[PDB]
Amino acid sequence: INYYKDAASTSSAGQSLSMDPSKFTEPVKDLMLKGAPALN
Amino acid sequence: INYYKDAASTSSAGQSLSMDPSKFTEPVKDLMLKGAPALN
Amino acid sequence: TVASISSGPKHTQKVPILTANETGATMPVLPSDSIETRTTYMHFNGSETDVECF
Amino acid sequence: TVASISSGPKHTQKVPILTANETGATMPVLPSDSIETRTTYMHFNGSETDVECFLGRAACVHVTEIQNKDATGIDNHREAKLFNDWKINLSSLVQLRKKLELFTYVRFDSEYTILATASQPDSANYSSNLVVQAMYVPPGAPNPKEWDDYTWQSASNPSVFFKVGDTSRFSVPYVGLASAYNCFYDGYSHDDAETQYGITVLNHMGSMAFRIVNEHDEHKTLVKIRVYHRAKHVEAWIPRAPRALPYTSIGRTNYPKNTEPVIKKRKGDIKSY
Amino acid sequence: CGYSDRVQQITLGNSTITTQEAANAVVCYAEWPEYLPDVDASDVNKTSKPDTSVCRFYTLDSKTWTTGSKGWCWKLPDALKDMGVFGQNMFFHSLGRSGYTVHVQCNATKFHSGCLLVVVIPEHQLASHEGGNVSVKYTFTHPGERGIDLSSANEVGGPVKDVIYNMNGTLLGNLLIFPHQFINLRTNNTATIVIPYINSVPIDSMTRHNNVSLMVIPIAPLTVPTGATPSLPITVTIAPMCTEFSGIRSKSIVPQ
Amino acid sequence: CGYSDRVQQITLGNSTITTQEAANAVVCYAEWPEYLPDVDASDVNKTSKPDTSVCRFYTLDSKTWTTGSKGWCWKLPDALKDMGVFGQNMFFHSLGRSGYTVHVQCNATKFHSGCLLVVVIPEHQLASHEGGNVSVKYTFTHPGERGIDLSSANEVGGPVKDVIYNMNGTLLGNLLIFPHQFINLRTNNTATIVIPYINSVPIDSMTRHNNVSLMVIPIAPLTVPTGATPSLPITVTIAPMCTEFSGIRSKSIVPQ
Amino acid sequence: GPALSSAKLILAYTPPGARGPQDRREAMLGTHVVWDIGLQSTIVMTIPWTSGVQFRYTD
Repeated sequence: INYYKDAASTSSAGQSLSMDPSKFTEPVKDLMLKGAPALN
Repeated sequence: INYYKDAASTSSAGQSLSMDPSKFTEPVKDLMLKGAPALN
Repeated sequence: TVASISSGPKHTQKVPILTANETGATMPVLPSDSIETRTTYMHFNGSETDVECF
Repeated sequence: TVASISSGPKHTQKVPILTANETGATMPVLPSDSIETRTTYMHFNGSETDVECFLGRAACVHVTEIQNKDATGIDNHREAKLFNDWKINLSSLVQLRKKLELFTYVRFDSEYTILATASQPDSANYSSNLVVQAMYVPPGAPNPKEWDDYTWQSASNPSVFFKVGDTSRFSVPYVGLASAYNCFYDGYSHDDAETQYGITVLNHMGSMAFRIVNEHDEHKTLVKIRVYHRAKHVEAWIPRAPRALPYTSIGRTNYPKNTEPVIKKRKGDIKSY
Repeated sequence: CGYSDRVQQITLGNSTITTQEAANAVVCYAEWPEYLPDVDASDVNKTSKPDTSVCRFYTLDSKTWTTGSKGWCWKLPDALKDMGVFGQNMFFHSLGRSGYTVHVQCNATKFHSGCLLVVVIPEHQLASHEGGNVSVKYTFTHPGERGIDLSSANEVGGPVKDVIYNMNGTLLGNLLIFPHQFINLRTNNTATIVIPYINSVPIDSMTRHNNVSLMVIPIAPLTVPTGATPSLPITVTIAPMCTEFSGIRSKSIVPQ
Repeated sequence: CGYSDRVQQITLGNSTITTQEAANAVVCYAEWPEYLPDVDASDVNKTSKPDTSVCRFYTLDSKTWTTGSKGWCWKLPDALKDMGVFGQNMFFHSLGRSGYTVHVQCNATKFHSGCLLVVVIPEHQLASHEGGNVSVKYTFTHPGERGIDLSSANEVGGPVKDVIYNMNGTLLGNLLIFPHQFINLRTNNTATIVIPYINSVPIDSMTRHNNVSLMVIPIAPLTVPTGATPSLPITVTIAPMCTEFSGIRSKSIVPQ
Repeated sequence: GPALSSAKLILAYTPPGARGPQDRREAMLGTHVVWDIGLQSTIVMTIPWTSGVQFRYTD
């Protein structure tokens, strides 16, 4: 329960469970599957 | 009612009514009944 | 959440350990790709690694 | 719950009073097995005998003394008590250490209370309105070197600000790497002929560095910070024998030479009452 | 329907022990040893199970029980780290996991008197003889099949051998809280204690960390009949069970 | 659908080998190794399976391939009887059973020329150098990881090293009947041969009896380019598989 | 290196408890991955989690 009206008072959001490390680990145009030759 | 989100804040659990002193008093392989000869 | 999957001996043409970092991609190679691993669970959520807590 | 059942004269071949302790079992022989008992009830639950209450009451577990003064010209500050640090150990006070050692493994989230009191034995017209900064130091966190070090920012190190006399109250989830604290560790941290025995990763939880952040007044205020601890979410395993000899160190069961007897000698022979 | 509770037979691998005056075997904390389930594993390498090769009764050198013997103490798996392939599986890895089925043997006639205390003390961290803040040196707490004789002289780095204080500051009368059994020469001659893996972690080192410690402490002094030899042999036999190892490694290097 | 037949990966236990110019692996007689079924067992003791501890790639000391090298010969499981816990499981029993996944390694550039003959000869009983009715002494045929260098001088009790006669009286050109593979520096640099257990019995001794023998015989002489080192390293890596042992015994006593 | 070069390397991971490998025969006993340098210029050896305790200290 909040005691104030404006959003500056609300508490933190906790944790963002929506993870997606692909944008940083595999920022490649063509799809690369584990095991298959990276270049062919 | 809790005022905090993380489990470090909750109160104690009270009492664990689930008791089982057999593991400490009778940690024997074969079952021993009161009255019957312990060894035969 | 599963941490490491069960994997036995591997004799195949698919080599997940060989890649080319010239592409700039980090293949998510797991321990089950290089050795024989057992079934294990994470038992961890990562609440303290979020940017909101860090 | 029934305490004692009704039992009259017993003339049978089943002898519940005779057994063989060579088996290692403790037969739950009741008073109704040796005498004639009446129907009685327990009227008792045992809420205060639980490990959560036996080990889960706030108590003092460490203490130190420091000062807040004009620190000019004191090259070695920390060793001069311009700020003092204590390695977290539940084995420095004996009346709680014994209760904790009664078992081999204990898992608990902790509760800490840091008690500081202002005082001036020397000439001092008043007792300042201090604001004590209490800081948690995880393994690796820069063990501060001066009262004004680059650590007190506390960006990752937990900090709690509060005035002297009043106490902080922060909870700590179980910070062990195992499923419990190794109350007894019959093992070494690694294989070396010069390593320390028992005291290992399981023992070191970090340390608590005490100070004051207010700039100095005109006199030395020798502060004694007493630390109190309550155990929360207590779980115990592998009960052990009660502590008989006292301690000399933390985490070590080592005792002194020529220790004093613990058994109360009788006055007379074995037949005296 | 006629049987006996003192006649027991334990067959593990290719070893078989027989007894006719044994006491009800003690299962420490009513928990039989079991393989580490996947829901608790933290390491990633797969475990190897030398089920039949190492899970067998290994007989340790017998001890001489005299009228002045204080007791004996053994550490596990240290007591079996020089025994065949178990020692190699223990050294060549960084960690190990296995249960133990201890079997103490002490036979005598109906004229002898005495009582031995066979107790398993998990995490038996012993006390040093110098006090203050002295440590106990790895070279002593890990003897091997030799064990620790509580009647010998103390050496620099070996813990104190005051059997009264259990070598750790606890009284002898309080060791009964641990899983134990008495070998009463009039009633019992062989004790059996099935020891599971007891530790705060799913897996831990087996060379630097000994999970349990076996102790044989004579409570009642040995009173042999008139004209008999004032000595009785005590043979300790331990059999690993549910053994596991992870991370076959360059041999673990111990001193000597 | 795009892949390659020269890029292969073999993962056994905690060891992993990678190659990009390998030839189609040879499965000796199209029979993969399999555990001894009950319908053929003659011994009564139960077998122990150190699946993960011993079934891993053990890299043997590399050899130097010169313009005058005749070849090299290795005996199994002799070649791995001093390797970690496999050697102990091999000695401390009277018999053993296990397959082998041989992997020879010899890399070079596109300018070098030469061809190695990697062949597995089951029951390679070698010939003595003295003729008549002389025997070959156990001390030589069982070198260990050392192997037999066919270019060295003969010693009393070691078989003859005439690579032409395959050390047994058979011509080199006829060894191709056995499961083999050529390491052609222009086409292949790593050979792989999965060797199953080959013997007339369900189980036999593993210390006194070597089931198979690995040979690396250079057929075409090494012709290095002008100005290059006239030597190429040959690394042999063997991985046991489907290992079994029966009758844990007092250590097998070999000479030395 | 040059594309016309050939070389075989063995990356060996030694779990805790044993000293650092001083030779190749001692290194190859533990977790190792034989790297064949060819068209694939990069090798990816995942160091497996081999520990008794659930977590190790960063320091």
